[PDB]
Order: sequence, then structure tokens, then C-alpha cells
Amino acid sequence: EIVLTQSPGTLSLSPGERATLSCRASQSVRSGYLGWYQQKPGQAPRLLIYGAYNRATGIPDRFRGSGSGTDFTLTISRLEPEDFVVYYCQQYDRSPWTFGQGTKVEIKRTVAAPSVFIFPPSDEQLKSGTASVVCLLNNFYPREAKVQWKVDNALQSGNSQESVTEQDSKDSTYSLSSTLTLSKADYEKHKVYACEVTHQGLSSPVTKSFN
Amino acid sequence: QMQLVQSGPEVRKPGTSVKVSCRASVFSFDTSAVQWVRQARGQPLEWIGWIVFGSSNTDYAQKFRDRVTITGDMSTGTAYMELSSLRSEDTAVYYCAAPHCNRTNCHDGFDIWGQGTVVTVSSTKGPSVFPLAPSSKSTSGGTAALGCLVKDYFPEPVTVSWNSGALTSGVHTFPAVLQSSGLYSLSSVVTVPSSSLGTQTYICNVNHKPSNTKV
Amino acid sequence: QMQLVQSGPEVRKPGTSVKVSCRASVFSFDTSAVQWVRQARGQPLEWIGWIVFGSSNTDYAQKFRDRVTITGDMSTGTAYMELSSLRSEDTAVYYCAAPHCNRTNCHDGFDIWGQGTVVTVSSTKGPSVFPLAPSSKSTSGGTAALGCLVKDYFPEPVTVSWNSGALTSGVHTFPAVLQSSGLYSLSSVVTVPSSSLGTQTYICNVNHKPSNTKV
Amino acid sequence: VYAWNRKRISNCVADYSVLYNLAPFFTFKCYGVSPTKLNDLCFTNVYADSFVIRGDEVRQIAPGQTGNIADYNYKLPDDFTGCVIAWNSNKLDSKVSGNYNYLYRLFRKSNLKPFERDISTEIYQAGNKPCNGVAGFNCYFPLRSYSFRPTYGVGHQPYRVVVLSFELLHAPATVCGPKKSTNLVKNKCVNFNFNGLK
Repeated sequence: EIVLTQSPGTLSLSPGERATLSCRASQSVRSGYLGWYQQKPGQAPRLLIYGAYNRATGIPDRFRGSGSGTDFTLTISRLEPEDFVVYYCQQYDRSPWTFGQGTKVEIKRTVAAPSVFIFPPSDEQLKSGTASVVCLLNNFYPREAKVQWKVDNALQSGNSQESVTEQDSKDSTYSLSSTLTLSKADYEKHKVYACEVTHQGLSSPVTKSFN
Repeated sequence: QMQLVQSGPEVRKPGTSVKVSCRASVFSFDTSAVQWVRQARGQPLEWIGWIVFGSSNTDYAQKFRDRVTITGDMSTGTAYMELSSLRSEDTAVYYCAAPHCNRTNCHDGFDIWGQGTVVTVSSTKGPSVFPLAPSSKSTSGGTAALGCLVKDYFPEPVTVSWNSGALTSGVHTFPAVLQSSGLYSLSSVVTVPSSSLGTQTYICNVNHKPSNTKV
Repeated sequence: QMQLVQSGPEVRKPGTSVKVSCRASVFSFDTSAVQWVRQARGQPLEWIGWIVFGSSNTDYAQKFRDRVTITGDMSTGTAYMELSSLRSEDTAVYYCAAPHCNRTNCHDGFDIWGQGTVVTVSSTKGPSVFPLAPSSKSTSGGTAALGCLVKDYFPEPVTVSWNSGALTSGVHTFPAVLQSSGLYSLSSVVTVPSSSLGTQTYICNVNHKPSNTKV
Repeated sequence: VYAWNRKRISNCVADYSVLYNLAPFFTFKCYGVSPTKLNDLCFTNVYADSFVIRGDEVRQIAPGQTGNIADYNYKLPDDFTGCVIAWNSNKLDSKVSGNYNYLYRLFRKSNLKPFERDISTEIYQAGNKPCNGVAGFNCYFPLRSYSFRPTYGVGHQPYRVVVLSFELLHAPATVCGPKKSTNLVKNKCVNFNFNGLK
């Protein structure tokens, strides 16, 4: 079966520019059964470009398709931000129909500094028989962070999960949370739960803890 | 507007028969087709799963064609899809798609899509809320943060509100994650000035539809 | 219901050609007529501007017939109106009117009217909101007042809401005025009791369609 | 049904009375002729068709009928004069575990004119792209089977219909009707009616 290998993974630009994304294949496919689609996170997918030469109804006159034979590309006329979503490609020419990985586009901005906010466990949570340490990381542009807990100068891992939100509609930032779920057997002994924050924008490693 | 109606969510046991339908009106022209594509949270599409009403010619993928089957019905114009041997890897959203076709010729691409069907296989528990009162050491002057933790819930029809709904800005609700046991856990924080603390006291409000529990 | 559809608003430069249409179905009887009347904000009507489809017989006013022209078309049933040499005195709403006529005889008065067309000739800028926090000297006991000032805006599709829309009484929005530069400026106040101050703090919400800016 | 045969029996009279009465008939209707007095007319040529249809498509082969069989496999004009002859074949056109030996055209560009047989095995395009001799999305196969099985309902019974098309054109007639005879009474003054003389 024919597979799709999308080369551009992440490509950030500025509103008012031109972006070029491509979705090639391994072998040579027929240039008469190609279809581009647009899917918004939290909605239903729709058709964007069918046949690689003709546009669909309702689509603005800015999505121009190019490429033939083995390599295809999609050009944007003007980057007016209203479709900052992940695009996909489909080759419905052979019997096995396959798709691509995904091309996400984000907004480019200056590197900001994340804010550190640690929260100790609650009394009701300890009375219920559980414990959790929360370290909040908000207002950071680069979506590449790493947090390593320091529990009594011991590097802990595995029992830790992180959740990242999407971009806002005011400044296009991100939010990072980390919960350290631990039982009372290890909470009555260990008391220092540091949150090591290592970010590209922060020159000095900020680390907050409590007792 | 030409649209395709799809069924809602459904919870099943680890291994049973599931039937998802997609009713439409264009399925009475002896030339229409409908595909069944699966998409997980973040993962791209998986397969095609197409069927042509009329001259039935089925064609599945390599991993498929061993535990899945798709049937057709032209009397009522409703499609069907059966998937047996359900294991802990089908937790995704199923979509429906069918191109607009006439009585003699069809189009050259998929135009109309469906709505979606969420299928989750797990147990059920009772929701609970734990306080997340702020600390006196995290305050740096005019910048505070607080929230509420909700865990032990199989369904997540949860909406975050503050001050009995009298707040719109400063809300940052984190998506839900799946723990090792099988229960979800969300997170929500709010950024309020430190000067407001100690004067106006408020709490957090949650909502769970399958249990009708609010704090 | 027999109605006459008219085009929407349009912004032009100081001096160009403008075309306003008024489509209807009664304009295919060789005896129907349609008038073009202009009415400013507060000022009464200005002229007649009528035209008879068929035997073309035009008749304008004294100020007109030198820079305006009206044509007709019976194939599609849509009227036209062209006005050249646009200066800073045509900022008004254009209305359409046509009496119901049969295929052999018409009525004896104008029955059906149109919708309206707003034409404004100016530049464009970016909206802005300035605070209008209350003063401690204007309070007389249970009688307070506050609002928000919005200036520097060419279009005015502005709606005033308070408490994120959770307020209906005590709203007094003043109409917009035209400054000497060319930018508009509105005013809106809200009457709340003085006892509510210092306990429940709220803000003001605005909306601008051509810019999509909300505070 | 898509490839119907045609026979031309002529040069002698019609004596359709030794057909063992065709015990299973299920359909006996004459459009423009009476079954009582039908051999009293001389015809030139008589045509007959042969095909097999299902149970839920028997009333489709008639003047003034639309559908997929009456427009893509066999169609009759509005000016037709004849009877209906058909029988059931559920005990012959059925084998063990399904019987797949009959085909029929389902997809076509336009409808077939009256008295038109098409045996083309070309692919049909339902879009705007060429098929290029390979099945895809906008190219299907217009031929499929019928899946005749003995364990079925009365709407699956196969009906072999023979369509008589009596014709009398501008030439010596040949399909007439049969005649009888009496004995030879001699020595008596009586009436005689020979072939041409009376």
C-alpha cells in the first residue's frame, strides 16, 4: 500500500505572509484522485481541495494547489489567521486509502517567561487518604518544557503526568500543569517537594519548594 | 443544508458487538457510497472502511477484514457498522462521510461529513472535588492562583465556572488525562490579583451530568 | 409577503460612482414605478427621484438632474441609481418604494417600501476604550453612576452589555456624535445603587465587527 | 435479461393448443386481442423472446413502465398487441448453496430504445474522470449476479416470459390459423365449401 510522508511538521509564520506545505508519497500516484481536507480540533472535518486543481464551494480564493506526478504542495495567498488548524492529505487512487501524519501551524511571537506557582496538598485530600503536589507553569510562548521533581534530593519519574492547553485568543500563550500523585505512606516521611523549572527563556533555573 | 446525522456516545463492556449508524437521504440513488474513518485523540486517521450501496463490493484494510463488517440498507437509507472483539484500543471518535450523488452520476470528492461518535470502555465511579487553596509563599504581589481538583469520574461532561458564573476572563481549564486505574483527572486554575484576596471570598462550581452532583 | 429587497451599507471615497439597487417582482408589468428618496438623521425627505419602467420619462428636482442618473431594467426586474461627484453632504439613508401594480392597472398610492442603505464617506481608524470609574463626590446615597467611553471608530456596530450580559435594567446608551476630525464618540452609563459598590466588582464589554476587538 | 434471444416462426398457421396447457401460468393477460377469437386472423411473422426475471419484477415488462429493468435491459413501445405467456422456474433455476448463472445490466448512460439488445461489457463512469480501465471511486461495474436460491420467498421465483409479437406487414401473409374437415356425403344434394369454391 502507498504511504504518505509529510515533511513539514511544524511551521510557524506571521499573519500577512505566505506559507507552503507539502504532502508527498513514496511511489508515483495518479494526479486525479487527490484530496485535501481541513479539520478543526473539536469540530468535524471538511473538504478543502479536491482533485488538486479545483476548489470546493465556499472556500475562499486563497488556497492554491500545485505539484503533480509524485510531489504535491499547497500554497496560501494571504495568511489571514482564521484556519490555524492541522491539515491532512488523502490519496484515494488505489484500493488501500491511507492518510498523512499532520501539519500544524502556530503563531510566531517573542519568547516570554513562564510563571511558577506551586500548591501544597489540601487537608481534606490527606484526610481522604491521598496526596498530590501541583506545580503550575503559565504564560510561556515556547511549547517545549521539562519538569523534574526533586523529592529529598532524589530524581523521581514515572508517576508524573503533564497536560498542555491550546493557544488563547488574546496573547496566544500556553499553560502547563503537573500533578505528583503520591500516597500517605511516602508523604509522612518526605516533606521537600521541589519543582525544577528549566525553560529556554529563563536564564536562571527557577525552583520552588515548601515544607 | 445537506447533512448526515450520526448517533451519540455509547459505553460498552470489554468485548461485545457495537452498531453505529449514519442516516441520510442520498443513499437511495443506487450509486452513493459512505466511508467509516476512525480518529483518536491526537492520532491521525487509521483506515477507509467504505461501502457502495447497490453492487456490494467490500474492501477493508490489512488489520481490518477480520473482526469488522459493514452492511447496507437502501430501503430506509441508513448505513450500519459492526465491530466485534472490542479491546482497549478502540477509544476514539468515529466519523461519517458521504459525497453528494445524483440519480445518474456522482461528484468527484467527499463533500458532506458527519458529527461523531465517542466510544469508551471502562468502569464507573463517583465524582469528588478536592480543595486547592493557595499558598502564602507563591504570591509575588498582585499575582495569585487557585483552583479545584476533580478526580474519580468516568464521563467528563464538566464545565468550569467561578463566582456562580459571574466570571469570563482568567479561566484556564486543562484537558483531562487517563490514569493507570482507568479514572480521569482534570485541572483548572484562575489568575486573580493578590489584592482581592481576604476581601471577597468565592468558591468553585462543578457539574456532572450522569450523576447530578454539584458543590 | 410582498417586499422590496435593498442592498446593504457601503463606504466610498470623497467623489466616485455609487450604484444602489432595489430588486422586486412587480417591475415586469410595463406600468410599475419606483422612487428614490433620501432622508438624513433627523432631517426630513429631500426629493422624489421616480422612474417609470417602459416609456422612459425622467423628472428630477432642481438641485438634481446635474450629477445623478437613474436607469431601468425589466429583464431582471432590478432598478439602478448612479450618483457621481460625491461630497460631504450625502451621508444619509436611501430608501426604496414601489406601489403594487397589476398587468393592466396600478394602485393609487405607494404601499410597499424598502429596507434602507447607509452611505458614509470617511477614513478608518482603530477603536479604543477609556475607563470612566466613578468619583467619591458624586455619590448621594444609594445613587451611583458609571460607564465606559469608546472613541476613534468609523463604523458603529456597537452594543453595550454589562456583567457579561447579565443585566437588563438601568441601561442608558447615548447615540453617537460626529467630531470635527471625522471620528465618532458614543456614551453609555449605568445606574446602580451605591451600596453595591465595593462588594461586587464588574467591568464593561464592547464589540466592534469590522475589527473584532473586545475588552 | 440483458441478452434476450428472438425466434421467427412463420410460413404456417398457429396451433398453440398442444402445450400441455402450461399448468403453472400465474400470468395470462392479452392487451389488444381476445383469447377467445384469436386464430381467425392471418399474420405474417410472429416473434418471441426468452429471458428470466425475478418475482418482484414481473409487472415491469409492460408498455409504459419505468425502472431499472424496463429501461436498461428490455423496453417495449406503447403500440403493442399481444398476450402474456410466462411460467415459474423455481424447481429448475436453483441449485445447492446458491445459483449464480444469471447477469443483468444495472448502470448505463441512457435508456434503451424499444427492441434494442446491448451485450457491451464496458465500464461505466459516474463522475468527471476517465476510468482508464481500472475500478476506482468514480468507476463501477454495471454487471452483477442475481443470487437465486431455492430457500426464498414468492418475490424471488424466476419467471421465463415468452413475448409474442404478431406482425402483419405488406407482403404475403404466412402465419394463418388451422382448419377442420367433415366427411364426404355422396349422392345427396347438399352444400359444399371447399378451399376456394362454394
